[PDB]
Amino acid sequence: VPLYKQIASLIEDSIVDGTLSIDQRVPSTNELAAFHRINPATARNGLTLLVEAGILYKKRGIGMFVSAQAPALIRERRDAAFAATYVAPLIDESIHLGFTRARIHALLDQVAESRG
Amino acid sequence: VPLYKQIASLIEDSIVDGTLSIDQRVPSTNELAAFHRINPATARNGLTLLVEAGILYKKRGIGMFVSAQAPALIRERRDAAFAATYVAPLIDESIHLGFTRARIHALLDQVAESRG
Repeated sequence: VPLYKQIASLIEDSIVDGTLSIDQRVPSTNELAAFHRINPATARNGLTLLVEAGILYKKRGIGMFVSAQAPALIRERRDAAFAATYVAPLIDESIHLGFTRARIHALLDQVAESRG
Repeated sequence: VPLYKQIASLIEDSIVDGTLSIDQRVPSTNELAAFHRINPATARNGLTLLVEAGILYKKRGIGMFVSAQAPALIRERRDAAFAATYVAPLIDESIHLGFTRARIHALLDQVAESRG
């Protein structure tokens, strides 16, 4: 995976679990390039990705801050991803095999019980 | 996949979709080894697998027949397989991410609507 994306994702992890709060200062392009030892240009791409995603915003002369709707946008993108990787395949195969909504729900429940 | 299992599975396909009826004669070990050109011993393993699975039974001097509960046993084994490959992963990840039963059902429904 591209580093600029791993960076962005690492930041997203921290805002998803609360480690980074809304409107809190996030390390700048330079601080990331310094700690992790990557090209300032790749760190800036990471943050730029987030900026355009409405996840971060910049305060002139101060730095980058986490946007107030970032925790929502991110929950959204991760739910969509979860669906695409875990739900879609289940649905397409269920249709293919002619299962009913009730039968899928029952199987879900059965498996859920075997766990615990 | 082992041939003796592909054989067994091919037979199961035909009884699952109705092509082969309960108590109907199924090609014997020798007829399979003849049509498909495999070792009679591997064909016999295929059928033996089915015999022990309660899917087929033999009439002395006549041949092999599909058991009356075979269509049930097979539906059962294939549903269990479907669950293990499509439902289990969804459940474990859903637990891991702390999703609710209602949230999973809603996603299932959403995806199902995007299809069609």
